[PDB]
Amino acid sequence: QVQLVQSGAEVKKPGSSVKVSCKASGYSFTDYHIHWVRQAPGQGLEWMGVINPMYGTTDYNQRFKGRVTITADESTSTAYMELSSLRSEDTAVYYCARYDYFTGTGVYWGQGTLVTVSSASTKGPSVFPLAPGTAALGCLVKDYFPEPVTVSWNSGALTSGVHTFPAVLQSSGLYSLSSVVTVPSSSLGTQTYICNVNHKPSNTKVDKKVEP
Amino acid sequence: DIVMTQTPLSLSVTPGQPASISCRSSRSLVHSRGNTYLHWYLQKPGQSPQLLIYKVSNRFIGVPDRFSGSGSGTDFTLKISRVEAEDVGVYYCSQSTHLPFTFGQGTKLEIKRTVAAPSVFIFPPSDEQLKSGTASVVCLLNNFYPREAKVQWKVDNALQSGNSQESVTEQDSKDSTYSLSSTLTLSKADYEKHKVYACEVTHQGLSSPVTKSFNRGE
Repeated sequence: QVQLVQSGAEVKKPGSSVKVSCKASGYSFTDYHIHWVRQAPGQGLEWMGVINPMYGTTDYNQRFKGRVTITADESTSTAYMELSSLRSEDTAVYYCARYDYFTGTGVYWGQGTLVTVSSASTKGPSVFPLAPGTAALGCLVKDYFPEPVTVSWNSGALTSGVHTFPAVLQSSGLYSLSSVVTVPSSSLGTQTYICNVNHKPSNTKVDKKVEP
Repeated sequence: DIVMTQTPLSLSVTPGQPASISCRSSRSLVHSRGNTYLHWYLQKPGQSPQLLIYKVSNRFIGVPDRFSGSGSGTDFTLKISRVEAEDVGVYYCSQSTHLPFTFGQGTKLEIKRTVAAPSVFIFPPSDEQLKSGTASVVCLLNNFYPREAKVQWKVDNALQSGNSQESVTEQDSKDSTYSLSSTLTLSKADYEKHKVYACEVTHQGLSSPVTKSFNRGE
């Protein structure tokens, strides 16, 4: 199947440079153009540029004024996007998309990479249980930076009735979020309700047991 | 650069009813004979944009006949006949005729389902968190409609202000409801000064406010 897998999220100091990778698989890499499109939080889609990996030829959106460099490596089937002189305005989810001439557009997209342009240090989250007919339980994921944190239930198995709330920025300048799961009472003793938290910028991986 | 004007910016739609989104470009998107590079994407919350329609009216793999695109030159329209729960998300129109490629500002599609009352749950802070010197009390409002709701924190029947934060999920793709969390943050010391922690929920789907509470120590 056609898949574009991007590199992990990260905080970058203002003025510095970030390089985002995009690993393509399930097709012949040099046959298709790879485009880069960004999305500032709560905002729209902004096209940044293109590379033809067959020739290494590029086209960039003029507004970036040479800050963008898109490259490709056929040995690894990996396209990269480098954005220099990082502005607080460059805080966005960066996407790579595979374009083709039968549609004329981006069909297969990567999962996106949130690059946060801040001066604040990387902080790993603390994870706490939200212990309980129909029952509710969850996980409080507190004091992390930057965004995002991903949460899964029962080692990545459960997804039905799983509400992972958007994070809130605290007065402290640290994020916090909760993940809840509306399960039955009978099942509370049967299955060990594991909350799997992952914060890719700090390599934290936490599995906290939620028991009454 | 070609400006893509999408209208309306938001839309509320009843299940089984049609919807229509319009895109207008600053210049013609005609590339050559039989080729207009105007596409439509749906982006469901926290997901990547997914192609629905390319080149004005072509439907992508798996895209149902309910989604139809039309138009020509500078004026185009996406139409959904029989809007379903799964159609919630943000719609974007795209042009790939002239560089730089441009997108519409997006159109948020919200479903207008029946009134659904929230199921309220309260969670006390964990002993493990208390060891850190802070207490987070959480109140969960699960699967409700509409989004509007009032959450009041009461500690020993005293009404709280300025010490709580809320978060609301986007509309659910299956039941079209919302979920909300309210977090009351107190120091370990202040938390220990009280017995009853309660969360009062006001919502259109509730005849009288619903209260869920716990006694600290139990």
